[PDB]
Amino acid sequence: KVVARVAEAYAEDVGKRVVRVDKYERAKVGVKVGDYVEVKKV
Amino acid sequence: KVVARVAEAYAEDVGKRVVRVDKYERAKVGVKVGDYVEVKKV
Repeated sequence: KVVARVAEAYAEDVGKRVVRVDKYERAKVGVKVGDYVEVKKV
Repeated sequence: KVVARVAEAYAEDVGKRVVRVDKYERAKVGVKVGDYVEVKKV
């Protein structure tokens, strides 16, 4: 399970169904920028 | 399942195991800022 702490979205991203994920979490999940991910509660 | 598009992390967040999620995705997931989430491939 790749788990990260939730931080508030930057204002310009609000309402766009976007999640900001860094290169480390992306590599573990197996995604690139522009891919989609599921977000779920721990 | 709550799904969002991956965007690049802001530089100040890189390496901190943080994901930026807006109030809409947070409400659907059932989390607040400070909570943890799993991120997984769709």
